[PDB]
Parts: sequence; C-alpha cells; structure tokens
Amino acid sequence: SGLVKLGLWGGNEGTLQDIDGHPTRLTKIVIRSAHAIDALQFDYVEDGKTFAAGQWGGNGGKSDTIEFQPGEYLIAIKGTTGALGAVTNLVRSLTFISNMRTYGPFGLEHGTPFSVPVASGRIVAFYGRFGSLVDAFGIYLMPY
Amino acid sequence: SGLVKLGLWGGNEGTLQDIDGHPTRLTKIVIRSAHAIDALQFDYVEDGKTFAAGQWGGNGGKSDTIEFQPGEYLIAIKGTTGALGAVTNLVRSLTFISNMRTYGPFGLEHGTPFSVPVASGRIVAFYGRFGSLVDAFGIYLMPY
Amino acid sequence: SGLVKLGLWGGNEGTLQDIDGHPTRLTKIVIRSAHAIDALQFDYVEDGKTFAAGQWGGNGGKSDTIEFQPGEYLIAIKGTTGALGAVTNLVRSLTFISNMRTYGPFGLEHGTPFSVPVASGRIVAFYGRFGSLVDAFGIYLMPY
Amino acid sequence: SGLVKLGLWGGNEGTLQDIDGHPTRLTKIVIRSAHAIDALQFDYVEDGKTFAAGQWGGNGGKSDTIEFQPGEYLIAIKGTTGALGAVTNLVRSLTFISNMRTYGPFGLEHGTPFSVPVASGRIVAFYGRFGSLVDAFGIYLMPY
Ligand SMILES: OC[C@H]1O[C@H](O)[C@@H](O)[C@@H](O)[C@@H]1O
Ligand SMILES: OC[C@H]1O[C@H](O)[C@@H](O)[C@@H](O)[C@@H]1O
Ligand SMILES: OC[C@H]1O[C@H](O)[C@@H](O)[C@@H](O)[C@@H]1O
Ligand SMILES: OC[C@H]1O[C@H](O)[C@@H](O)[C@@H](O)[C@@H]1O
Ligand SMILES: OC[C@H]1O[C@H](O)[C@@H](O)[C@@H](O)[C@@H]1O
Ligand SMILES: OC[C@H]1O[C@H](O)[C@@H](O)[C@@H](O)[C@@H]1O
Ligand SMILES: OC[C@H]1O[C@H](O)[C@@H](O)[C@@H](O)[C@@H]1O
Ligand SMILES: OC[C@H]1O[C@H](O)[C@@H](O)[C@@H](O)[C@@H]1O
Repeated sequence: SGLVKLGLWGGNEGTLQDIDGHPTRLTKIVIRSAHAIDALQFDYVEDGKTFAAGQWGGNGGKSDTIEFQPGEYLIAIKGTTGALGAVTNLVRSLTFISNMRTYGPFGLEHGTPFSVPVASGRIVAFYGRFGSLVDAFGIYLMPY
Repeated sequence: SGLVKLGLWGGNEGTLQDIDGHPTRLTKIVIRSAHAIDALQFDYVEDGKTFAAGQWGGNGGKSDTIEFQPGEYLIAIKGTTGALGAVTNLVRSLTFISNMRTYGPFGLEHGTPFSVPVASGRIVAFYGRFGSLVDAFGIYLMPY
Repeated sequence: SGLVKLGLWGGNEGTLQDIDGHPTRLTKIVIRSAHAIDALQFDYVEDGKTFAAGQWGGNGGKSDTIEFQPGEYLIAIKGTTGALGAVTNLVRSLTFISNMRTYGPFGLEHGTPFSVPVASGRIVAFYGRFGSLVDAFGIYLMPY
Repeated sequence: SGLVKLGLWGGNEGTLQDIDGHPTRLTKIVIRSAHAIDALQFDYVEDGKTFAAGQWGGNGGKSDTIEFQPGEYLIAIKGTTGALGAVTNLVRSLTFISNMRTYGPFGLEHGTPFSVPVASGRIVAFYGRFGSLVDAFGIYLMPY
C-alpha cells in the first residue's frame, strides 16, 4: 500500500467502504450534499490508468464535481461531524482546498470541526462509512 | 524525507522549529503545560541511534513525561487551539492516544478542536512554532 | 523525496545528471545506443503534469523509443558495464522488462552484468553520469 | 508494507520464505556459508521491539554474525548466483557493505554477479527461497 491512512472522522453506523488499489494521483471528486454529505465518488490514477472509486452513499442532495487541473493538488481538507435527525454522528460538511482554489464548504457546518492541513504530501484517495449518507470519512496520503 | 507532514494547527507567531533528521520511531515526549501547552521535547530513533529534538518553548507550566514501551505507538492525537492572554491563537491542549493507554489532556481542552486518528501509519516526530509557549503544532507520519 | 534510489552502476567519469522533481509515473524512455549506451531521455508525471528529463549523453548510435501503455510498468531492469575505447568503465547495455513485453537489449550485452528485479514497487525515474556516452546509471523506485 | 521489494536473485527451487511484519531497522544478520550460502537469519526492529526472522535454510557450512552498531547501516549488497552440484542455480556468495566496513564475501564467488548499491534508502529485511541451501535471495528497502 505504502500510504498513510487517516481516519475515521464521524460515527460508527453505515457500512465500511474502501479502495482496492494503489492510487498515486487524485483526479476527480464527485460529492453529493445538502444538509449533510450524502455520497462520495472519486477517480484516481494507477500505473497511468484511471479507476473510479464509489459511488459510496445514497442518492440524496445535489451533486458537485471537482476536476483537478494538471499541477493542481489538495493542500488541506476541513469538515465537521455531528448529529442529523436520527443519525447520532455523521459527516455534516467538507471543504477541499487545493493549491489553486477552495471547493466548498459542501453540506452544512454543524458539529465538531476537524482539519487536515498538509505541509508535505499528496492526498490520493478516500475511504469511509456509508449508508444513505456519509457516516464517516478518511483520507489516503502519499509522501511527496 | 519520505514522511507525510501534517500541520500547522495554531497561530502564526513565535518561531518555526523543526527536525533535521530521518526519524523512524518516536520513543519519548516531554510536554510542559498548564492553561496551554508551554513546550515540547521528544526523542526519536534514526539508524539505531537516539536523538533528542527540542526543547521547543518556554519553562512555564508543569512537566509530564511519556515514555513509550516496546510495542507501544501512537494511534491518534487530539488538541485544541485558541487565544491565551495577549496571544491571538496558540495550542491550548494536546492528548496523545497510544494502542495501550491515553496520555493527557495536557493544557485545557477548550477552544477549537482538531484530531488526527491514524488508521494505518506511525507518528515518528513533530514540529511547530514556539516562543514562550507553543504557538503551533504539526506531526510527521510514516507509512506502516 | 520518498523514493528509494539505487546506483550507480558503471564508472566515475562524465558528469552527474539527476532529476529535480517528485516523479510518480514513468511514461516514456528514449535511448540512444550501438556498441554501448549513448544517451538517455525519459518522461515522468508529477501532479498530473508531464515533465521531460534529459537528454543526457551524446548523439551517437541509433534511437529507440519505449512508450508505456496505461497499465504497463517496469518489473525488472538488466544491464552490463565495462570498457569501451578509451573509457575505463561505462554502461554497455540495458534491457527494460515490463509486465507486458521486453524492450532491448540496447547496446551489447557483454561485460559485467547487473540486474534489478522488482518484486514490489514501481520504477519512476533514472539518473546517472554522462559525457558523450552513459558513464553510469541509476534508478528511482517508489513503494507500491 | 510500504517497502520496495527487490528480487529474486537465484533459482526456482526450495521453498519461498518471507517476513510477516513491518521492519524499520536491520540490527543483525546470522549467515551460514561454505561453498555456497547455506542459511540466513536476521533481526529487525518494529515499533521498538526486536523480532527474529528465520532461520531460513539448512544447517550446513559455518556461521558468521554481523551485529550493526548504532549509526551503522548497509549501503550495498553484492553476490553471485550459479550452479552447485545438482542445484541448477542458487546463491553462491554474498557481501554486505555498510557505511563503516565490509562483511564478506561469504561462500564462494562463482556464477553470474549481481550488485545493489544504495544511493538513498535503508535495507531493513530480506526474503528468499530456501531448502538445504539458499536457492534465492531478495531485499526489502525503506525510503530514507
Ligand atoms: O443532506 C441530507 C439530506 O438533505 C436534504 O433533506 C435532502 O436534499 C436529502 O436528499 C439529503 O439526503
Ligand atoms: O447513512 C446514514 C444511515 O444510512 C442508513 O439508514 C443506514 O445504513 C444507517 O446505518 C446509516 O446511519
Ligand atoms: O500554560 C500557560 C500558562 O498558564 C498559566 O498562566 C500559568 O499556570 C503558567 O504557568 C503557564 O505558563
Ligand atoms: O509563544 C507565545 C509568544 O512568545 C513570545 O512572546 C514571542 O515569540 C511571540 O511571538 C509568541 O506569540
Ligand atoms: O555506442 C557507442 C558507439 O559505438 C560505436 O563505436 C559506433 O556505432 C557509435 O555510433 C557509438 O557512439
Ligand atoms: O561519456 C564518455 C566520456 O565523455 C566525455 O569525453 C567526457 O565527459 C568523459 O569524462 C567521459 O568518460
Ligand atoms: O556451502 C555448501 C556446503 O559446503 C560444504 O560442502 C559443507 O560445509 C556443507 O555443510 C555446506 O552445505
Ligand atoms: O537448497 C537446495 C535444495 O535443498 C533441498 O534439497 C530441496 O528443497 C531443493 O528444492 C533445493 O534446491
């Protein structure tokens, strides 16, 4: 693997979903959100071929697409976790900050904050726990 | 060099302090704290030799020592940042969770939280910004 | 920076040439050769952008181009070192073996052999020593 | 794992033997040898605890022990593979070069040479194929 794997942020419900590969570049994120984060889908590169992970989560909210340009990469992720309805603890919001611009916040910023500023490294993939929504979230990082 | 470097959590004052080496094992932390985190000092192993980083920060508060046992390693770090006195934003508290027990809280766990749960990897060193207190804090992780 | 760097195979003359980047994928090699290896040039990907390293070496011999397909990567490299003309020790031949086919031999496979079979990892870049020919050769590998 | 794994050098007989761990430091090698390399055993450090790998191979030849000092690490390995008796291809000799001294050659230098000079990295463990002798040999390297 040889990735640093951070997580999980969020609760214990839903079902664990994870990659089966060796990503070296994150190229695309499709995120569904509204009052919380509904679903995650992302594309990564491995040995020059592009693979799609997800979609993980439900079909609620509205969709937003992040297509990273060549030379663009994530330098930080922020979010919040907390209650919604009957769910004790899930991912309420996510913000993706690249070296060129900020994407988000997606969802609504309620609950306990978290933040992952990256001084040296590359974010290449994600994992989490998912049901009809994103119960929990985690990150794969590669040394730079 | 092949480490993922996360940070900084906290403010922009004090002075940057950082390691000059290639750590593969964190063996000891000495932390001074009271209402905030006053100072950090830690030992790491490189090529079988033990090196001391720090002390970074002042001589206020009280001292606590964490000596990791063989087979003991950090699985998560928590903290809070915020104002103290005349300082706009510094590290108010830190908690270190190993696979055997929890160390802390050091400081006071009020203010804005951050958290770094490690699903796969090893925390091997730290860096930050320091004056008479710990202005900012960061972490080095190795893939596992 | 988080790469394993193997080398050098060959002699001590010519001039050191090396990359200035963080490669994650080798996409192309252009090699000039005849009785020895005359020059090396290769393309790699970093943050989704393609960068060209080299050409290192002279304009003798004949050119061959290796363009790796998506999903194609090197699993082994072979070569030989030895004398040519007035040069005490240089790279006489190189063979590049991918998971799909074998490229070469380039040069002449006489002299002292070396071999780098990769059980787990990825070859992402090269370096060496160069004058009018390839005096010496080395390899960058990434954990897989 | 997050190690670069090189190999195998040697033949296809014997039985594959390999580590079940995440070594970060090689501390000791015990090698049995005579006309070829008979067996390998080595100690490594993981999360500050010492683990013994092997012994792999038979009980022939004579034993030699390499105990690395703090601050001592391997910078290169050399060897030869080839026939002995009824064995078509096995490991005939090995030499271990540290930043302080050279250990070996062990065995007898017959057959096809190989060499692994390390410009950047650390050798932390080995694997191979083994019967009554060392049929084949491989190396684990960590980025530095
Ligand atoms: O964000 C959670 C939830 O928010 C809103 O109620 C709707 O858009 C749903 O489709 C969505 O699942
Ligand atoms: O995603 C929110 C919610 O989705 C579904 O209802 C179930 O899988 C729950 O376990 C989960 O908490
Ligand atoms: O921790 C910051 C600061 O907190 C309080 O003001 C006192 O207890 C000091 O000893 C300490 O330096
Ligand atoms: O550490 C708290 C404080 O210490 C010193 O007074 C200076 O370095 C300041 O810049 C810093 O904010
Ligand atoms: O390859 C080294 C050298 O080999 C021969 O001398 C010739 O074919 C040259 O074209 C070439 O430069
Ligand atoms: O490359 C072969 C030869 O090329 C040039 O003449 C010089 O750089 C030499 O040092 C080198 O040995
Ligand atoms: O080295 C292979 C072989 O060499 C010699 O014949 C003896 O020392 C044996 O014990 C050993 O197995
Ligand atoms: O190690 C040399 C030899 O040992 C044993 O005889 C068997 O396991 C063989 O397969 C192997 O080739």
